[PDB]
Amino acid sequence: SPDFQPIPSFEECFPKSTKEHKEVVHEESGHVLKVPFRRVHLSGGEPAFDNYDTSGPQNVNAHIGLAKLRKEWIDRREKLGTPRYTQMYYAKQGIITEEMLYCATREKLDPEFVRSEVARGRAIIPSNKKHLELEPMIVGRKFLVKVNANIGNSAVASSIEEEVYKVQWATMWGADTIMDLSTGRHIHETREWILRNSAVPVGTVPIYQALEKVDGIAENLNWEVFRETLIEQAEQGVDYFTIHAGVLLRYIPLTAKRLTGIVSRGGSIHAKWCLAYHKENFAYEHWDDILDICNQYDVALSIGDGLRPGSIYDANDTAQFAELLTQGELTRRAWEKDVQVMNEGPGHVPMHKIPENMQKQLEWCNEAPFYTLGPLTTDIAPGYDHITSAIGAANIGALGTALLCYVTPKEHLGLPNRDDVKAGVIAYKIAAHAADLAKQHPHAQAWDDALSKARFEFRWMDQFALSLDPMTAMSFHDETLPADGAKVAHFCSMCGPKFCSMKITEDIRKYAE
Amino acid sequence: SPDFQPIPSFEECFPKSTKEHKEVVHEESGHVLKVPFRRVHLSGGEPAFDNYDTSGPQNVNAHIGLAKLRKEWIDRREKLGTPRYTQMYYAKQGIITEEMLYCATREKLDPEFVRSEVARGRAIIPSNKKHLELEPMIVGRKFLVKVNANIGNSAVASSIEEEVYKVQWATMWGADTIMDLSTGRHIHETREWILRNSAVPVGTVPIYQALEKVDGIAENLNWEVFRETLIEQAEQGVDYFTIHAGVLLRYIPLTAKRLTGIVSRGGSIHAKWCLAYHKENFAYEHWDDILDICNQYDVALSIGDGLRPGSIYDANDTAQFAELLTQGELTRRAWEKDVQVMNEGPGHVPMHKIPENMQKQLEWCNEAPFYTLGPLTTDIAPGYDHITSAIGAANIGALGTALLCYVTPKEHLGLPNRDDVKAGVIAYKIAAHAADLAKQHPHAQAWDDALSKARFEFRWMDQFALSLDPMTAMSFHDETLPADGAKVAHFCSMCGPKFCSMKITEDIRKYAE
Ligand SMILES: Nc1ncnc2c1ncn2[C@@H]1O[C@H](CSCC[C@H](N)C(=O)O)[C@@H](O)[C@H]1O
Ligand SMILES: Nc1ncnc2c1ncn2[C@@H]1O[C@H](CSCC[C@H](N)C(=O)O)[C@@H](O)[C@H]1O
Ligand SMILES: O=P(O)(O)OC[C@H]1O[C@@H](n2ccnc2)[C@H](O)[C@@H]1O
Ligand SMILES: O=P(O)(O)OC[C@H]1O[C@@H](n2ccnc2)[C@H](O)[C@@H]1O
Ligand code: SF4
Ligand code: SF4
Ligand SMILES: [Cl-]
Ligand SMILES: [Cl-]
Ligand SMILES: [Zn+2]
Ligand SMILES: [Zn+2]
Repeated sequence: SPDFQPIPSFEECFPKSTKEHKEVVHEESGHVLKVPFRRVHLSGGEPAFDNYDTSGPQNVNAHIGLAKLRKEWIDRREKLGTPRYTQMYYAKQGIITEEMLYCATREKLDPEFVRSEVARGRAIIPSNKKHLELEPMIVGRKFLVKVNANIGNSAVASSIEEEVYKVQWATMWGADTIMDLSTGRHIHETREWILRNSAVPVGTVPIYQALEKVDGIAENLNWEVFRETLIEQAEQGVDYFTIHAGVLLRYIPLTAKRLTGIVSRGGSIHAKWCLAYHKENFAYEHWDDILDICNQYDVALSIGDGLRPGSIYDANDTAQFAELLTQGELTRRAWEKDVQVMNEGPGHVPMHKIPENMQKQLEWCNEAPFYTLGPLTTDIAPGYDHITSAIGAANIGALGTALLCYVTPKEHLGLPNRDDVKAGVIAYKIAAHAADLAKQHPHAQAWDDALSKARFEFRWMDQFALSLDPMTAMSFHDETLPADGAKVAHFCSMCGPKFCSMKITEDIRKYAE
Repeated sequence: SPDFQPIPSFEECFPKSTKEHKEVVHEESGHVLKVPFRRVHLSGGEPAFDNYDTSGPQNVNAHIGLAKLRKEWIDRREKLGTPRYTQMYYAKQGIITEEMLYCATREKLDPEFVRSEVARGRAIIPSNKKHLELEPMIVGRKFLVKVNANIGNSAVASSIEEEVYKVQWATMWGADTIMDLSTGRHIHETREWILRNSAVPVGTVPIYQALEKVDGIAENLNWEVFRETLIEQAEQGVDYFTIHAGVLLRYIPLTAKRLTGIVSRGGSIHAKWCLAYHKENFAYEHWDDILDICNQYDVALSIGDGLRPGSIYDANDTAQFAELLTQGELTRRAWEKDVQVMNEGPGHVPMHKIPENMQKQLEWCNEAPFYTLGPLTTDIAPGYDHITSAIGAANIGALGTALLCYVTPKEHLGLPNRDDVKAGVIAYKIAAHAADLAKQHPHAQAWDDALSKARFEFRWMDQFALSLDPMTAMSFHDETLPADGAKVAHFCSMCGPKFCSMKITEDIRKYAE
């Protein structure tokens, strides 16, 4: 029994907000779905503003875990009987599942549209039938751009208590998925506590634990070890697996002249094994067997980019695109077995090289959802790689990337702590939303408009309440003007009362009456 | 005599770096120029890495001020005699000045190319002949993307001591220009201390002090008051003036349906005056008289964007582009009198609307340098507008914007302090450099490559030394691994020794021998 400690409350993080749920009925089953959202309560006759909410159920004892909200859905489908358990299988049969309706409601889009996007491979709903605690969400270019937060220990740092805190904290600030990338002690146990306490999808990179199972000797990996690890993780409820099946033996020499070589953790492990034996990647060789596992649980496959560029110098090189071509082949093969797929992308990429990345992925991978690590647009600022990569992530998101893997201020430096997790999630929520606006995604600008209206009207508390991080905005304002009266003042300390342009506009318009 | 206190030393901010100067001779005059740069001293047989340096002369008593390095240049040109004193006038005569050669050396480009860019109006060298302390720099699309830091007091906050600290601090971290936007007490005096202690160009918005001269009553402004303010500021050495001469009477009603109205400080002041009298903007009316002042000192004109959008809702609206059209007219008129010009741009602009901004400016303003405030790509994150705008600034910089006005974490909330100044400069140096890479600017990637080589080779101290903010990178790494031995370890706490991909690549390549 770990010594779990609670994260700050929803109310402390989001003053004037309440957690709400929209109730809808899944017509085929009669199941009632409670789809979460938040409501920001405003002043001055403004209607309350409703926003997305990933924070999940609050104040739940981590020793007990979250309610198993999906239980009746899974039980009913098992009793009906089915050859495959994936959302893509159901979508292709013409079935709108509870998960699809839940996502449609959450996205304010039609359930049939969700079904269509899943059936055609252009969106995924990562939702292992063993992750009963999950509040379903959808990843795809036609939907809100989503953010992943990476957490997990290393052999050098952290603990079970701290990782559970970090999952709850990441989702509080807007993480849409998390991955447990633990490479230290207690891998299985850490992940069990996380899954039972995570309302968002949980991904892993199974080769990390496989390498642990063989005591860090990559040469002792093989398909059988890996297969056992896949089953173990699937049984716990992992919703998606990153698998570097595109790191082919013949692609490894393409990296010999790179400045930063192979920077992918899983990719480097596969490359070492391949070179040791001069054999083809065992995950590639056994792709069909991996698909058979995924079909029984609905584990989505996130096809890794083990040959992603780790420096600006290496961006968009032959190695990177050789792997992308193979990811497309693997994607099409997975779809033949109705397995949900997304593709992992770069990396360190300068801005002028970003469009080529999207163009090639959309074509070669038949519009499967893309999932990028940034990209970082420059190598010059370790300590600020949440900013160097927010630029790339926003750009590639605007071009169609569906899931943005965050990058924290600790990238290239060390394991992120709870503060770094928050900073990364905030930076990535900015990038994702900026991308939603650039895509003219329906109703995305309503958020900006509500905050800007509060800004123009000097409804300061409303402005703070509507923001991504209300207490930061409020505290920053109060550093110079802390008095209650200033929360209704028609200026702040930047310009002062006589130089505030919005107050001058106010008088300008008043005189125009 | 203010109680000036020193900023942290160059050595504390940039370990392993030295300040250096490249000596070149201005052939026409025989004047010897000492053009600053920094040198980062590296290990492992790497050559030292030379980078740009805006920090200026160090450890100089602010009561005494910087050396008047340009004195002999100005004195010689006065003795030769000239009708106009601007770099554009000299460039059009076919003269390569000390300023042009200094900039060429600093940019590693040909002096004739600098002259050509200035003569054609596509670059400016803001360099008032009364700012003798200035180390010349150039702003233009063909050059490194530059960053401006805004400082100054308000009626509500700050002091002379703190503003001088902030100028030295901003330039330490990479600010290429600063503006003294003081709207409180001691405007003249604050600016005098800043100019005498600033090695970078100093800009102002003269209407702010003009409004102060009439006790905050905009209706008591007029050309004469404004003219007196221009002369006062020019005499001190201000290198450029933001003047909102494109805020025309007939454009003001175009803002009536805006969500956030007129958010420009100077623009709102001009609009109030125009509406009060139903008269044309006096700065527009007296444009020719402003040009006559600028020609005697070489003050560059930064044509304001008083109708810039202050919310995503207002982006790229009729008001904004009406003003842009007028900025082009004003630009061409200024060039007829050989006055150097840049144009100010937005603002709050979603990413998909950024290209239109650049396309219109390049055409309508005949490729004059563009100077943007961001743009902010979303309104949702006050407290993090250095990040929301770094995205926009990088994008618009990649498309050709020459000067990026920073935005600090205090934007929309209060007056930035010294910490916020650093944060804004860092974010903007990232955006500017990312833009340099996207433009494939010569030798820009050498910086990224040097840091990435140090990263791959586990030369940790070199990696930190090469970064934008060495002590942040070092401290962050040391939070988990503080021991000296870890500075040569082939891993960090993110992956640990057995999962470090670069170490695995290392072994992979070693085995390949
Ligand atoms: N335990 C953990 N917690 C948080 N992020 C992790 C993590 N383990 C791995 N990651 C993420 O996975 C990455 C792989 S290790 C280094 C990756 C390299 N910088 C690159 O460009 O790809 C880390 O940088 C981090 O982004
Ligand atoms: N004294 C000062 N110190 C630092 N920045 C200042 C400043 N005075 C003005 N500024 C800058 O000038 C801006 C004008 S006031 C508000 C501008 C508004 N947010 C907009 O979108 O245009 C400030 O937001 C800040 O960016
Ligand atoms: O094992 P590697 O380094 O490839 O993966 C590290 C992390 O990076 C994420 N990622 C995303 C895109 N490319 C990589 C991936 O999902 C996992 O979270
Ligand atoms: O008076 P206004 O608000 O226009 O200008 C505020 C600041 O913003 C800068 N700016 C840059 C582009 N548009 C505006 C301008 O140079 C000055 O630093
Ligand atoms: S004083 Fe300036 S920064 Fe503050 S609310 Fe008014 S316009 Fe915005
Ligand atoms: S351990 Fe991981 S994060 Fe640290 S240097 Fe190695 S690859 Fe980079
Ligand atoms: Cl690294
Ligand atoms: Cl504001
Ligand atoms: Zn990296
Ligand atoms: Zn603004």
